[PDB]
Amino acid sequence: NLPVDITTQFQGSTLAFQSALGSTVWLIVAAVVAMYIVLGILYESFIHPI
Amino acid sequence: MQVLPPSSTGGPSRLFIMRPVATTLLMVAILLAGIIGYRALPVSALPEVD
Repeated sequence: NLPVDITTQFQGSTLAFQSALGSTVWLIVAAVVAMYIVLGILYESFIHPI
Repeated sequence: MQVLPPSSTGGPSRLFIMRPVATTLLMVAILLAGIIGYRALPVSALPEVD
């Protein structure tokens, strides 16, 4: 039952891990798209890069 | 490259008709880059002319 004027703020591992989670999905998606594009360039085929 | 006789009827763009997957993936990458740019590049009201 703290006074309504008491708030909280955190720093460190939580922020780093949240930033890592935000970056990971986009990094993986962009990377996989890049490999698909370059492998399709190298083989001139649809399912070979897959 | 001046006006030479066409190289096996392909002109200066002969190799371009020999790359189906390369072209398709190139324009897919171009469209994706344009979308992420319009969502990421900086749209201002006026040019930086101060």
